[PDB]
Amino acid sequence: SINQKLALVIKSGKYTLGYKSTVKSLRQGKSKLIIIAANTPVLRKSELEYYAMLSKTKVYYFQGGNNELGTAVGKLFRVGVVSILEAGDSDILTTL
Amino acid sequence: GRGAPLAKVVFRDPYKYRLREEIFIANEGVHTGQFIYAGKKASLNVGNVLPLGSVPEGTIVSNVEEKPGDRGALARASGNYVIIIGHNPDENKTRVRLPSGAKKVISSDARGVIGVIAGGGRVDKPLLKAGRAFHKYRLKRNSWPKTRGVAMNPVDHPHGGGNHQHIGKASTISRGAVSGQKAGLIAARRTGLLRGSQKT
Amino acid sequence: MRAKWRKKRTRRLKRKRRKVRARSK
Amino acid sequence: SQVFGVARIYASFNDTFVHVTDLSGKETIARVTGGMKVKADRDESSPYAAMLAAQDVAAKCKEVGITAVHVKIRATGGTRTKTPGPGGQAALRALARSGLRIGRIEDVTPVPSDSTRKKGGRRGRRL
Amino acid sequence: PKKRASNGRNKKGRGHVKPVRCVNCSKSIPKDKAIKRMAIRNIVEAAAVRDLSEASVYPEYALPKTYNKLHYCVSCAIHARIVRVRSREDRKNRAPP
Amino acid sequence: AKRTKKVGITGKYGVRYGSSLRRQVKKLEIQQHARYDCSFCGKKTVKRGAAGIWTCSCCKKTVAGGAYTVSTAAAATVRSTIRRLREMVEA
Amino acid sequence: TPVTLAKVIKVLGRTGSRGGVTQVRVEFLEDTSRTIVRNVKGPVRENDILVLMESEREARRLR
Amino acid sequence: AVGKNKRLSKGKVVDPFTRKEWFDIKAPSTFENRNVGKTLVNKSTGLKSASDALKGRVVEVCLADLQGSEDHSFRKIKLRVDEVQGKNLLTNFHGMDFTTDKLRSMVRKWQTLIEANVTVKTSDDYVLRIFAIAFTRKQANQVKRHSYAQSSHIRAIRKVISEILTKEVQGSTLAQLTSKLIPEVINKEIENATKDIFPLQNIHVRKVKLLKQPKFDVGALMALHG
RNA sequence: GAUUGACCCUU
RNA sequence: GGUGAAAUUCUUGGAUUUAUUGAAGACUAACUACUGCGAAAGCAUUUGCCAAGGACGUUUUCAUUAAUCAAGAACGAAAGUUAGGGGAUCGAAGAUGAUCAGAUACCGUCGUAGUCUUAACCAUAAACUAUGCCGACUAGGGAUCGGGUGGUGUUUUUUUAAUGACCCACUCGGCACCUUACGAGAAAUCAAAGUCUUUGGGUUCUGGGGGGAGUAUGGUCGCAAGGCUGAAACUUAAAGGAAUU
Repeated sequence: SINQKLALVIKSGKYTLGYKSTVKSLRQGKSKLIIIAANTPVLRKSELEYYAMLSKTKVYYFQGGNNELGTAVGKLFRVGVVSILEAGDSDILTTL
Repeated sequence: GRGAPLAKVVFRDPYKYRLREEIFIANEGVHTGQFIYAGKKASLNVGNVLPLGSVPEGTIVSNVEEKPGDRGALARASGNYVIIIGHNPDENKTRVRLPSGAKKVISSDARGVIGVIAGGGRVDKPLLKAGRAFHKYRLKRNSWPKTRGVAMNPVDHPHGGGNHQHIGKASTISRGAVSGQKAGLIAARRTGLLRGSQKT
Repeated sequence: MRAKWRKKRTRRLKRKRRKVRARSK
Repeated sequence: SQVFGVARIYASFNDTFVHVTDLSGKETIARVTGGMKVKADRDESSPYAAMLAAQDVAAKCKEVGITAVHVKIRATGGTRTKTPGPGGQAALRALARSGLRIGRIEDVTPVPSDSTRKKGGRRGRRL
Repeated sequence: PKKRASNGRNKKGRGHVKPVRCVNCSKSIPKDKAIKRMAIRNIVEAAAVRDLSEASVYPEYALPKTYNKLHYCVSCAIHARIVRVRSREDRKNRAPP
Repeated sequence: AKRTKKVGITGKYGVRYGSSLRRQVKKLEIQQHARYDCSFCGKKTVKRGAAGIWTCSCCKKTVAGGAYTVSTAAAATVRSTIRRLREMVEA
Repeated sequence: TPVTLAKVIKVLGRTGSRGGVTQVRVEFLEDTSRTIVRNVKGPVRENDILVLMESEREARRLR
Repeated sequence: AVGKNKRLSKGKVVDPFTRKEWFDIKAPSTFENRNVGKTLVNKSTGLKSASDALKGRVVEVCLADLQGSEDHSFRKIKLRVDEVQGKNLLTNFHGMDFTTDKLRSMVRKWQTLIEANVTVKTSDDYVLRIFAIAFTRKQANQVKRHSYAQSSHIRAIRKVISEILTKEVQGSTLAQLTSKLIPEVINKEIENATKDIFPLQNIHVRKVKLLKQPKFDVGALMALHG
C-alpha cells in the first residue's frame, strides 16, 4: 500500500516535508517524487505541478488530507506536500 | 430576522463591463471563494441554480421559483427544501414536494438552488427565556408577547369576559366569518390531539 | 395465575406502594 | 398466421383475474374475473368461476381478433401465499378448451428477495 | 423432561438463527426449526397436459414447472399433516420415506 | 477535573427552566460552541459566528452550515444524493 | 345443452365424508386416450355408459 | 359479487376495439425473426397523436421466438419502440431477462451460487447492468455430496467475471453486445477463464438491463442496421 | 382449525 | 381487497388488473446445510479500506510468564427511555366489522408509539446445551469444516515438465452425529451427566421443604421503567423430579 511504501521510504530513504522545502528542492532539481495531500489549496497544487513539470518530477496525489499525509509520513503534525529525494529500500519511485 | 445565512454572490455583466452582486439564500456547504453556476447547462452541484427541467427526479432544491423569473419563492427558510417528484415534458411541468408536504405542479423553467437551506436544526433548541423570545422578535416584528384573548374584557376580544376565563362559544370560526370574528381556530376541519404523522 | 402476570401485578403493587410512600414523605 | 396477446392470469385466493392484453401490455382486452361470474362472495376464486371468466375473455378476444396468447401466471406473491390459487389452472385449461392458441407458459409471481414484512404478527394468524 | 436431543430444532454452534414466516399463518419461527419442504410441480396440473399440447402453437414445448419452498411452523405442519406425531423410539428416524 | 456531575455548560442557568429543557440546551450548546475541523486547511479552527455561519480563523473562509453544527446530517445525505444523481446523469 | 357420452373405464373408489359418492375415471368415445375423473351418486360398475352435460372439469383429491 | 355494489354511478357506447387500429412490431437486425407481433392504439385524432402516443412502449419477446431455436427458450428480450413507419414500427434493445422457471431450476442446494453484476458503459454511451450467475458443480469421480466453493474462490470468480464483462462491454456497441450475447460466447469465455479456480457449471449470463440511453438517433443508418 | 362455558361430599 | 359463510373499506371523477417508469424506507429470499465465525449477545448482497482472531505448519524466540477468580470492569437480543433524523412495511395503544350469552379476545381493515439510524441511557431473556472454567484418562465407527506427512491415481493446454480440482491411507483443531453398557443415574437419559461410600487434579459461583417473596426495609445504579444486594413476621405437609397402568 501507499502508506507502507511511504513508511519504508521514511525508515530507509530521504524525505523532506513542506511546501517551502519541496519547492526549493524542485528548484535544485533534487526531488525524485512529490506527494501532494488531497486538501491542499488548488492554487498551491497547480504551482507544485508546474514546478514538477519544469523539473520532470513525478507527482502523486495522496488520497487524504494533510493530517492523513502527516500520519502516513509518521509525524504528529500536518504535512501538505512531501518530497521524496531517494527511496533507498522502497519501490515508490520505481513504480507509478 | 432570518434564520438562514445569506450569500453575496458576484457575477459579471454579460453586456457591460460591470460586476453584479446578488443576494442568495445560502445552502449548506456553500463557502466563500466558491464558484456558483447559474443556468440551464449548469451542473448538478450544491449551490447551482439549474432549472427544474434540467434537474432530475429526487433532486433537493431550494429557493425554487413559483413562476419562472420571480427570483425565488419556495423553500427559503432555514433547513427547508423541495423534492423533485417528477417531470411532464409536454406542456412542460415539474411536480414537486413542498416543505409542508404539498404537491405543486410548476413550470419546468422555474429556477432553484441545489441543496438544503443552511441554518437547519434551529428550532431544535429551546429558547428557555422570555428574553430570548424578546430578542428573536425584536428584529422580526411587534408580535410578542401574546396576551390571551380569554384574559381580556369582552370589549377587546370575542373571548374576553366572564366570571371564569373561558371561551364560551366554540373556538372554531367559519371561513365566512368577518374581521373581529375571526379569532380562534379559523375554518378548522378537526381539532384536538391527533394520532398520526405528517405523511407528506 | 401465570407467573408473568403475577410478576406484572406485583410490579404494579410495588409502584403503587412507592407512590403512596412518596406522597406521605 | 397467429396474432399474439398475453393472457396475464392472476390466480390469487378469493379471486382469479384472467385478462388478455396486447404483446406490450398497454392495451387490454376483456378484463374478466371470477367475481363477475359468481354471485356468492366465497366462490370468486372457485375453479367454476375461473373457467367461466376464461371463457368470457376468450370469446371477447376472439371478437377482437387475437388468436394466440402467451400465458403469464401469477399468484399474489410478495409477502402473500406465493402459490397459485384454485383458479389459474382452470383458467388456462378453459382457454385451451375454448381453442385460443397457447405459447410460452410462464409463472411470473412476484418473488421478493428479502421482502419487507409478512403480515400476521410474530405469533401468526391464530385460528 | 427433554423430549429431543436436538431441542426440536437444528442448532448446534449457532446461538441465534434469523427467523422465517410460516407459509400458512405467517408465524415467526427460527429457520432451522421450520418444516421447510420443496414444492416442484407441473404448471398444468398434469391433467390438462393433453389440452395444452393440442392447443399449443409451438411443438415439442418444454412445459415448464414451478419451484418454491414452503416453510411451515410446527403447529401448521402438524395440522396440515406435513409431519405427524410419531412413537418415541422412531422420533429418531432422520431418514425421510 | 469535573466541577459538575451532569449539567456541564448548562450550569449557568442554575436550577431554572427545567432539567429536560436544560439538557436539550446542553447538547445543542456543546455542539454550537465546539471547534470543528476545517475541510480546507485541515486545522480545528472552525467556529460559529451566527446561526448558520461557520468561519475558520486560520484560512479566512466562511461556510454555510447548520444552526448549531458546522454540518447537519440532512446536508450530508443531501450532498450524497446530489452526487449520486449527478453521476447517474453524467453516466 | 351439449351432451357428451363417456364410458367408465375404472371405478377409482368411494369417496366423500359419508361415502355416498364414488370417484370413477371415464373415457370418451371420440378423441381416443381422453379420460376425465368424475363422481357418482349411485352405484357404478365396469363397462357402464354415461351422459355428461359438461366435461371440462376434474376432481383430483377429496378430504 | 354480481350485485353487491352498493353504488354503481357516483357521477350520475362506442366499441374501443372498433375505434382502435393494429400496428406491427419489427425487431432490430441483430435478431433473425423480424416480425415480433402486433399492438393496438386509438386512431390518431388531433389531440392524441397516436404515433408518439404508441412509440413509447416495450414488448417482452422470447429469444426462442426471435431466433427460431429450441436452445433459447429460457431467455427473454425487451424491445423498446423507437420509430413508427407506416404501421410497421421499429424497436430496439432494452434488456434481456431470464425466465423464472429456468432460474428456479438452476438454483438448487448442495452447491454454491455465485452472482456478479457490472454497470459498465458501452462505446456509444449506453449504460447497462449485466448480471452473471454461475454454480459450483460436482466433478466426475467425486464422492463428496455437496462440493461447495470456499468464499475466496467465489471472490476470485466474481473478480474474473467482472473483468470479463467490463472488457466485453467496453469497446462493443449495444448492437454488437446483443450480437455476441445471442451466441452466449461470453459464458464460455467465463468458463475458460474460471475453470482453473473451480469447475463451476451453469455460467448463464442472467438479465442485462438498460440503465440509461443516448439521444434520439433518427437519421440515416437503422434502415440497414435494423 | 367456528360456536362444546360450567359441574359444591371422604383412602 | 379480505373470511370458516361475512361485514368498517376503496370503486363508472375509474377501484382493484395491465403499462413504461420514478421515489422512499426496510430487508438481504432461493443458495441455506445436525454447515461456518464470534466471549456471549449475535453475525448471510458486492468492492475497497481499517484494525483484529482461531485452527494448522515451524529442527524460530522467551522462559513458568500459568488456571480459576472476591472487589473492580468491557460487551450484552428484544422491549423501553431522552433528543435529532427517518418513517415503505408490520403494528403494544386505539378506531372499527364480525362470531359470541358477554368478547374493550382470538378472526377482518385501518392505525399513533414502535419497528430503521445518529449520540446517550437501560443491563434484562426459556441471555438454554436449563449442563462454570482449566488439565488428564477410558468399545468402536458412517460423516463434515479449517488445515492438511503421503499415494510416479484424472482434465483444458502438448494424451508425450509443469502453476487445477477431485479420489483414497490418514495425523491435528472444530460443529455435530450413529447400537448394548466399561461406567453413571431416580429415571429420562449421558462418551460425559464416566474415572464419585474402592468417596481428595486445581479453582469460581450458587442451593438447603413449599409459600409469603424477589416482597418489606436500608443501601446503591438509573431520566424513568426499573436493575443489583435483600429479609423477617406469618402460613404450610406436602410442593416438586421420570410418565409405569
